[PDB]
Amino acid sequence: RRGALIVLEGVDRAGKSTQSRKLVEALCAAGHRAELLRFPERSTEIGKLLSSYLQKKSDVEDHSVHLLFSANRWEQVPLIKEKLSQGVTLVVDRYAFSGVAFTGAKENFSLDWCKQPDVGLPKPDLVLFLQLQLADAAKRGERYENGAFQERALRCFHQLMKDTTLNWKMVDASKSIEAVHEDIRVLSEDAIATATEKPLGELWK
Amino acid sequence: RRGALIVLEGVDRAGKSTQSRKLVEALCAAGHRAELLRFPERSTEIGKLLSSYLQKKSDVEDHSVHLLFSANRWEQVPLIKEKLSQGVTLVVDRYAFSGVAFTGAKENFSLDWCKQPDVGLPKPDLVLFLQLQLADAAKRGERYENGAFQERALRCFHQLMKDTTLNWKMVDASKSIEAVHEDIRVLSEDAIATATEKPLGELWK
Ligand SMILES: Nc1ncnc2c1ncn2[C@@H]1O[C@H](COP(=O)(O)OP(=O)(O)O)[C@@H](O)[C@H]1O
Ligand SMILES: Nc1ncnc2c1ncn2[C@@H]1O[C@H](COP(=O)(O)OP(=O)(O)O)[C@@H](O)[C@H]1O
Ligand SMILES: Cc1cn([C@H]2C[C@H](O)[C@@H](COP(=O)(O)OP(=O)(O)O)O2)c(=O)[nH]c1=O
Ligand SMILES: Cc1cn([C@H]2C[C@H](O)[C@@H](COP(=O)(O)OP(=O)(O)O)O2)c(=O)[nH]c1=O
Ligand SMILES: [Mg+2]
Ligand SMILES: [Mg+2]
Ligand SMILES: [Mg+2]
Repeated sequence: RRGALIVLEGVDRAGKSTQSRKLVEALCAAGHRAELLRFPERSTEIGKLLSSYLQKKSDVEDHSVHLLFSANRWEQVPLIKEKLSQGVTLVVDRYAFSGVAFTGAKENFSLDWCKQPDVGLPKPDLVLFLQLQLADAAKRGERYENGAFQERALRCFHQLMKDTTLNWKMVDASKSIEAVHEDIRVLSEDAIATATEKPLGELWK
Repeated sequence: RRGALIVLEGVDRAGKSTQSRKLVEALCAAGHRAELLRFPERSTEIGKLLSSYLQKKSDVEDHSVHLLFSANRWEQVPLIKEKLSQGVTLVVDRYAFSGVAFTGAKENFSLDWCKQPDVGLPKPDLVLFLQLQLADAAKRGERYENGAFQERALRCFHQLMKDTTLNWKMVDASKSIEAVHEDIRVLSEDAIATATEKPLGELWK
C-alpha cells in the first residue's frame, strides 16, 4: 500500500512547521512510516538562491523567482514518488499552493500563469489549510512579512480552495498547539487509511 | 522609435551563433544601434547550472531544467525592455522556441506545458528559422547531440511555426555563410524599419 501525500498550507505563522513536525512524530509513534518534507527545500543549489532571495540578500525578477520555487519542487519528485511507493507517508510543509498564492499576490500575476509550472506534480491526498485571522498570525514569532501582502496571499489561497479536484480540509489554527495537532492527526489517519486506495494523482491536470 | 527584437532559431549547428554575430556586426556598420544576446545566458547563477547540465557535469530533473531555462530568460527581461525602449535592436541567439522544442522532444512533455513558463515574455518582432537538413547540420562543428533527439526537436519547431501570431521567416541555412547572412540582413532591415511602429508585444498571450 502506498503512503499518503499530506500537505500543510496557510499564511506565514499559521503553525505549518510546528504542526508538520508534530504530525510526523505522532504518526511514527503510532507505527506509521512517515517523513517530513518542506518547500522550499533550501539544501539544493536552487534552494540556496531562494533562501538568499527570501533573506533579501539578493533580488530576483518575480517570474524567475516563481519558476525557481516550482523547479525546487520538481527536483524532489523522483524522491517523493519513490517514498510513497515504498509505503512512506510524506508530510509536506508548504507546497505548490504557497507558490501560487505568494506570486499571485504580486501585481500583474494571473492565477493561471502562476499555476502552470506546478501542473503535473504529485497530487496531495489531503491539503490541510491552517486558518487563522491575520491579526493573530501577526502576534506570533523578511520578504513578504507585511500585512498587505499576506492579505493578498490569503485571498489567492481562497481562490485555490474552490478547486474541487483536491481534498482540502480547513483547520482552526487559532486553538492551542495540542488541540490543532489532534484535529490534524485525526484527519491525517483517515487519509492514510482511505485516500491511498487509488493511485497517486497529478496536480491540476 | 523602439528597437526591434529579432530572434534566430534552428537546431544545433544551423548557423545561429555565426549569423547572430554577423547580423549585429552588419547592422552596427550600417548605423543601427544593435546588440547581441543569447540563451541560455550562462553568466548568471541559473545559467551556470544550465551550463553544468548541458556539459553533463550535472544531472537535473527534466521539469526543473525546463523551468530554469525559462527563468534564465525572465531574468533578462528588464534589460531587454530597457534596451528596446532606448532604440537598441536586439539580436537573440536562441529564445523560448528552443526551450519548448528541446524539452518537448522528451517523453511525456506536452507542448502546452512546455510553453507556459515563457508566456508573457517580450514578443519577438521577427523569428528567423535557419532551415537545413539534419544530415547537413551533422557535418558541421554534448547533451542532446544525437540525431534522434534533434529530429524530435525539429518536429516541435514545426509545430511552433503554425503559430500565426508570430512573424516567422524561413531562411535557407544550407547556403554559404555570406549568402545566408545577406538573406538574414535584408529581412532584419525590413523588420527594424516596419515592425517597430507597434508596441512590443507579449509572447503566447
Ligand atoms: N497554535 C498555536 N498557538 C500559538 N502559537 C503558536 C501556535 N502554533 C505555532 N505557534 C507559534 O507561532 C510561531 C510560528 O509557528 P510556525 O509553526 O513556525 O508557523 P509557520 O510555519 O506557519 O510560519 C512559533 O513561535 C510557534 O511556536
Ligand atoms: N552556412 C554555413 N555553411 C557551412 N558551415 C557553416 C555555416 N554556418 C555555420 N557553419 C559552421 O558550422 C558550425 C556551427 O555553426 P554555429 O553558428 O555555431 O551554429 P549554431 O549556433 O546553430 O550551433 C561552425 O563551425 C560554423 O563555422
Ligand atoms: C513554497 C513557497 C513558499 N513561498 C514563500 C512562503 C514564505 O513567505 C517564504 C519563505 O519565508 P522565509 O521567512 O524565508 O522562511 P520560513 O518561513 O521557512 O522561515 O516563501 C513562495 O513565495 N513560494 C513558494 O513556492
Ligand atoms: C535556450 C535553450 C536552449 N536549449 C538547448 C539548445 C542546445 O542544445 C543547448 C545548449 O547546448 P550546448 O552545446 O551546451 O551550448 P552551445 O550550443 O551554446 O555550444 O540548450 C534548451 O534545451 N532549452 C532552452 O531554453
Ligand atoms: Mg514554517
Ligand atoms: Mg492553459
Ligand atoms: Mg550557437
